[PDB]
Amino acid sequence: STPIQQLLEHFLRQLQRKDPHGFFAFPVTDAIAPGYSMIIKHPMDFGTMKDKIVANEYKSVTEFKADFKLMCDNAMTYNRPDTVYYKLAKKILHAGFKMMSKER
Amino acid sequence: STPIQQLLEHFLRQLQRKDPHGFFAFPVTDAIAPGYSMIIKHPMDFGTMKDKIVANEYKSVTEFKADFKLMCDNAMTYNRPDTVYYKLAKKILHAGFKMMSKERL
Ligand SMILES: CCC(=O)c1cc(-c2cc(OC)c(Cn3ccnc3)c(OC)c2)c2ccccn12
Ligand SMILES: CCC(=O)c1cc(-c2cc(OC)c(Cn3ccnc3)c(OC)c2)c2ccccn12
Repeated sequence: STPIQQLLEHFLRQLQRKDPHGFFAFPVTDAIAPGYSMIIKHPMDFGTMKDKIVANEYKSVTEFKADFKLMCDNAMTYNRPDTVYYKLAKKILHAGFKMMSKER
Repeated sequence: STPIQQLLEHFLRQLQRKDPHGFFAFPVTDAIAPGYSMIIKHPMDFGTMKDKIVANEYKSVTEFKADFKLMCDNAMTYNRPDTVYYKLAKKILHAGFKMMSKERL
């Protein structure tokens, strides 16, 4: 129940609110996205990021952002620009970096 | 705030709870589903069904079911069986038939 665990849970909820349909909520499977596990080797989702917040695995804000950036980068690498998953990733990426940089 | 509006809102919430990702929450567009407007001429969603519940446009349970059936049928007509949207429609269909069968008491 640390001061960082407070801060990252606050950050996560605010980002999860930008994903109302829950595309970033758990891992993408090959059933719904063919070839995903071959193309993306470092998968990331909000679900996984929450499990790391409970298990206290984030030592800094930057470690949280790193995963956040990875999730969005995976989306913008696997999906074409015309897709909803891509566009959502790009918005959410930009919004997330403004939401948790140079603040107090 | 009628006795039918109570009943249909209860029905709607129970079905909407089976669609956590909200694929049935507003109209499908051709941007996300190519050729949808050519294949499906009578689109229906939970959003539209909620607007009709507020504006009291459902005179009976059967009028509600009719739309419910249309939404699910559109899904099972446009999408292939192996897709997420199909399987979700088929579950939601079956759940509605049990929820609103001839035994409503
Ligand atoms: C953002 C991750 C992404 O690229 C993504 C997410 C989804 C995605 C994720 C989902 O749950 C996390 C779901 C919801 N889902 C998954 C299994 N059953 C429902 C989904 O439904 C169409 C699409 C998806 C689908 C095809 C191609 C890419 N994606
Ligand atoms: C169930 C209706 C259906 O068949 C359906 C719904 C969706 C669908 C609907 C959505 O919003 C109501 C959404 C959510 N969305 C779309 C644009 N911004 C969010 C979605 O996620 C990709 C898929 C879809 C997509 C491709 C092919 C069929 N469908």
